Amino acid sequence: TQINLTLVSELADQHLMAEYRELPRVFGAVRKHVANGKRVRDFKISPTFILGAGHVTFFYDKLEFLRKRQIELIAECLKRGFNIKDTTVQDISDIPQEFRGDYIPHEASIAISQARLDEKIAQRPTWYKYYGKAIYA
Repeated sequence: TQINLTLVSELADQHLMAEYRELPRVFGAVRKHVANGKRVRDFKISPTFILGAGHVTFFYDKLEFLRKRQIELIAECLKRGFNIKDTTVQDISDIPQEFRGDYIPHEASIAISQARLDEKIAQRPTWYKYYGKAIYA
């Protein structure tokens, strides 16, 4: 799965939908972890936002930043007139306070995230739309 740091409102319709669908899976992985007896202390959580290998684990003690972003991904899907059937944030008050930390990206973290979206696009842009328009060349 992938988590972005960019303004959801600038997300290509396809990126908006995928994130929407994927972000929440982070909540379920942590529920699973906590049911096997794992705590934040048991994970290699990078000090800095990354893309490769420990990308998702990076958000394991940042579920509160994820929750607020979920809220934003739903609002942007309705705003565009997408028919999404899940319009409510996930209740994660059941997860121990330790994993529900916030987060605030540095413009340099964000830039990392923008370039990955940006190069996905340019791969084959006829495949991406913004509010169902092909503005990507």
